[PDB]
Amino acid sequence: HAFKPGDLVFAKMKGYPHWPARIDDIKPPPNKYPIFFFGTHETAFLGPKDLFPYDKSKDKYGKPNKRKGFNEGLWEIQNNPHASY
Repeated sequence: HAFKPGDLVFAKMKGYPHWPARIDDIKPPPNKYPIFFFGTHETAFLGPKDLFPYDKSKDKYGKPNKRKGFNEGLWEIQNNPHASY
């Protein structure tokens, strides 16, 4: 299926590691989605090339690291992904 509000992902941006995030509701640029980043609580627009479904990718990307907000972000995605941070 296509990405929908509430889908959980690792979202990739230049110079950050694959980051726990979710697809929010709202207008983005075409073919792009509003991404909410767990832990930092920042938003950005990203296309599906940069969006890795959480469940399939967690073994690979769901590891602690020292980037700021990151480990807090792993707790949110796993324990309360739909809350209103």
